[PDB]
Amino acid sequence: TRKESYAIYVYKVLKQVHPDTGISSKAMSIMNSFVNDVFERIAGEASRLAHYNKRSTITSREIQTAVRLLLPGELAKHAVSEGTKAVTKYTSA
Amino acid sequence: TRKESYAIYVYKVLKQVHPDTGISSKAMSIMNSFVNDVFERIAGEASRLAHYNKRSTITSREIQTAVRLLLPGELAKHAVSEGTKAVTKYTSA
Amino acid sequence: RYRPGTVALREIRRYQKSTELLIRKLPFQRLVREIAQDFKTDLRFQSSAVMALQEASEAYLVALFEDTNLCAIHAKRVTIMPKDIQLARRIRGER
Amino acid sequence: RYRPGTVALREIRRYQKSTELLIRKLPFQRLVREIAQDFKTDLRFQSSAVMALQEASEAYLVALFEDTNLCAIHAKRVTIMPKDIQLARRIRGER
Amino acid sequence: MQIFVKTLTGKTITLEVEPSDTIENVKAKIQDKEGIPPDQQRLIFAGKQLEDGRTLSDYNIQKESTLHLVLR
Amino acid sequence: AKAKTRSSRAGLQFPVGRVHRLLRKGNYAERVGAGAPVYLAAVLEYLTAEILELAGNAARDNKKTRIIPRHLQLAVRNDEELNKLLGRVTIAQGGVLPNIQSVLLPK
Amino acid sequence: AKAKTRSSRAGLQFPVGRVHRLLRKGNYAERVGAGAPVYLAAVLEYLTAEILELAGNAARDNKKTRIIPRHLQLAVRNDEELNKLLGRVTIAQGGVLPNIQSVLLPC
Amino acid sequence: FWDCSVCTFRNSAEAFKCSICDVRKGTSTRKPRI
Amino acid sequence: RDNIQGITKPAIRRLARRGGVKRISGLIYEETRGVLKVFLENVIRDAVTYTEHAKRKTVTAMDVVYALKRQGRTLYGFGG
Amino acid sequence: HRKVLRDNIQGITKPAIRRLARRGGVKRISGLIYEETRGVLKVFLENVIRDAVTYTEHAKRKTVTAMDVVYALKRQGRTLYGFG
DNA sequence: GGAACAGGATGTATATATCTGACACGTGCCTGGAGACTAGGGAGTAATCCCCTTGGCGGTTAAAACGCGGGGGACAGCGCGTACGTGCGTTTAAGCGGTGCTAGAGCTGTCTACGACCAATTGAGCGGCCTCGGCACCGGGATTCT
DNA sequence: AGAATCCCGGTGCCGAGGCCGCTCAATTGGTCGTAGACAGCTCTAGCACCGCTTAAACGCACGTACGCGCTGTCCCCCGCGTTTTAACCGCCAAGGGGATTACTCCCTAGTCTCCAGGCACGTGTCAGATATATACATCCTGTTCC
Ligand SMILES: [Zn+2]
Repeated sequence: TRKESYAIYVYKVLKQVHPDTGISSKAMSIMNSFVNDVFERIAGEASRLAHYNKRSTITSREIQTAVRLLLPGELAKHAVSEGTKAVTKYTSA
Repeated sequence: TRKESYAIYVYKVLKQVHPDTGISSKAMSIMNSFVNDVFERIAGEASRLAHYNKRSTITSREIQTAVRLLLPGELAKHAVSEGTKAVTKYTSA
Repeated sequence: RYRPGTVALREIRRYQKSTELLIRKLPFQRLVREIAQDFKTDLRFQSSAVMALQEASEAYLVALFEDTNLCAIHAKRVTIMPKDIQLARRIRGER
Repeated sequence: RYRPGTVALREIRRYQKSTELLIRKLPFQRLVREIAQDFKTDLRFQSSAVMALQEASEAYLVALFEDTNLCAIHAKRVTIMPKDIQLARRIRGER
Repeated sequence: MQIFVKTLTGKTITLEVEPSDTIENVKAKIQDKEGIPPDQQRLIFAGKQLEDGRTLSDYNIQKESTLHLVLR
Repeated sequence: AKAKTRSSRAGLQFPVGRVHRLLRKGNYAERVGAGAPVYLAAVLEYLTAEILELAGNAARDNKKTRIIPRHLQLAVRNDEELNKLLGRVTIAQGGVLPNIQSVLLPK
Repeated sequence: AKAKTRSSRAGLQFPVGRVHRLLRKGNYAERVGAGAPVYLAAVLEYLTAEILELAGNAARDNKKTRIIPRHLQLAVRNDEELNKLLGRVTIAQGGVLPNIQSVLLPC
Repeated sequence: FWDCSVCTFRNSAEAFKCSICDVRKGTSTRKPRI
Repeated sequence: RDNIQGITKPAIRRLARRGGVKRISGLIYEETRGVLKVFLENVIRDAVTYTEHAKRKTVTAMDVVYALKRQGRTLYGFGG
Repeated sequence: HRKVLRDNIQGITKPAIRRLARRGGVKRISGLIYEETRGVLKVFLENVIRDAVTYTEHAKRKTVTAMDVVYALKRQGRTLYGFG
């Protein structure tokens, strides 16, 4: 069967940042687990926030309050910045 | 509008375990929050377990497994026995 | 005149047998508001909100003081000093 | 002949700079199977399962040892004892 | 003309110098009022490790300049 | 047909129907089995009865005939397994158990 | 109808479509809005970029070209904020940061 | 070159850790802290 | 301004006495002030962000106990 | 086919515990640290194994998996990376 | 001087009166829970491939075990002087009770864009192969630390 | 003097990354039901105010006891060498069950109708918070016999 992961995507990110740097299998699995765990925490937090505000839908606002909850300080600031610019680009497109 | 709680049920249980024992409103609110918290923990663990086993249903089996995972020792044992007796009595009707 | 420590133990007994709030609620509320302008200005706080705040604050501080007492007595002393404070916080993982 | 302490410090540096496993694989696997003998019977294990188990045990024991070293220096000592062990576990919240 | 030196813990020291004094003069003054010998001092201004034999006017150090001190 | 509640069918005092409603409408899973709410109501009832029984003994012990959060805190913290279950739980107006170190006592 | 991927539309290397599918089938909410997977993919891409950049810098400070778990642990434990995000984490073959209490070294 | 954030020394493009104060490189967006 | 100084030395003494401590050093009081300030900072930041997402201007006990539940320090008796 | 095996937790040996302390930054080790470490290590494994085998019996399997190990670890707040 | 004891002062449980505001009980109702029936997918059940796990054996050691010599660190007694408990008088403002305004939380009608479902598709992502370079391991200096 | 570790260069090997084949699921587009965005209205609890009383904090002194060196001791971990032992790697074989596919069946979401259980509301009444008085348990110092 097909087993999904983030291998290609994380590899594209690595090639974007450091062109000549390679990645090992164990570190690659750590990367996949990290992305999965952050996805789980963030999306679960968004789900709970939508539940508390009696909202049945998850939107960019819920995701943004979730990242502002979970990521501290500077990480939250720049994560909101990059996400907002990505959303504006997607809506313009 | 109505704001539901476990007040009547907790009062019934307290009266059935103690024919002559009153309760205060603050302690009642503590009891309601406790019941909600335990419900949240157990049901969230059961939903997680069903998700991880590629299962889309929560039944008595994953509820029992979540109970055994959460409750310690003979508390888990007694809770499991009570749940099994209740399920047997309900399905025997 | 009682020898030192006797009144301290009497205070320990009195406050362990009792559950009322040990923090002056008006100063605590003013402190909470002071912290509050740092995030959003002109906020309105529920009295129950500040009550739950001070309940949790008192519980966290009393647990921290219990752990500090354990640290100090492990250091074979009966007087706590703030080195026990950051030791307890580091051990707990809060810093 | 080296004075006691220098060899220990060199060992500390080497093991902090290294990342290999520190518990023998077969004894740890036999310990895991012995513990598993009580809950279920005729259990089988993936090799990665006991590997991840050993990783967890290594990390938890290293964190506990660091914590107890901090407790020991807090008590004006450089040698740890189970009093330090129990203090660290109690304040962490397992005892 | 005063200059300001920053340490690694955020403690700021004030020195009274002139542009004509050399870097070793600043190091000796730091040793005098703080006990930090010139061999322990590494001075950064405008992204440069100030060489001991040169003077302040070479590095264009003006009044109330921001100086970084590193000890090793 | 005559109405008969699922709690009565299971011999439970807890709201099996309400538990099922919170299960489906709380979006824990996209299908919920029929036996799942009964088991959950049973374990909730047992836990509530246990802690209330402990607090009832505490209330009777201090000759007070009404359960108070102080009794609730004594009940949970004097029980090892309930304390482990509620280690991270803070009780309002709960206080702390009377406990000082023996070496803390005067010599 | 020429198809352009949502990841290409948003300028993201992360799979917006796969994230949307996981959000739906992961039953976090009854329905999932359109902007949420895009925002989530951007956040994941940012965090991946940070971790990979720090790990690569750590590796190149060791004159090596492959990022390994030791490098990842060094990056995570050397960034204070990423450490706060990752406090309860155990990394396989992570090792520990080199640090010794100053009291243990002679003066 | 990149300038340091902690000690502000003119590190070369190949220096991924600072020469004297020994701090790692940060992003152009986020700079290191004390 | 500086209303953390309103958290009084007798209040810290009472809290320590409830904690079961006999002898209190001088630096304990403002050390406790500092740790209390940072703890309240974290809790208030989470609760105020909850109120922000709620499109509301009144911070409620519900939001604050939800922040407490997030921080691993869950509180009973105030709803939820 | 699998004979029971008693008296094996002495395989966590004194050099191994010493090496662990050396990694943890511990300077000097007393006599009872080995017995203390072995006991707490057994307790940690016992709690983990109980959770993991509960997962396994729920899955109607007989092979405890590295996945289930991470399952129980994340349940305990001890989440582990690189294993799935 | 050191151990034992009596008595005064203080703190506190115990014996009653009270008045009181929350607590438990009676009630309207309505909305959520229960009974009937459908259907369509989730899941139980049977058969199979073979992946991987268990068991074992032969060397080869790296590592564990044991014993010895000894210097270093835990521990106990000492002394001091400094910081903190204890008590008392004073000063501050916390808390109680009431009033008042209203900003804002909460409930309601609407209509609309926003997101689930379904059909066709095609390219992206995953499974498998091939190669070469990055790193493990090898050895000889050179430097550094004890 | 002697041991540990970095710097530099050779050799190998295996697995990381690039390339080919496939297939399935993400795109595109349309439809349609509805979640909520918004406007409107209501009332309530939250902020601000006042004054009074007294509980509690501030400040001061004073004794005192304990935190912090300082010392000496002693015994006990630590480093080192020898012995031994079982861990590890590579090889073997068996088969257990992990995982997969197909069939079917039955169980729960869903809809409709009905109906009564729990929630909002109201009110008497008693658990207890408070007050007063007291006898007993604690605590401490002054006095006395060895
Ligand atoms: Zn620098």
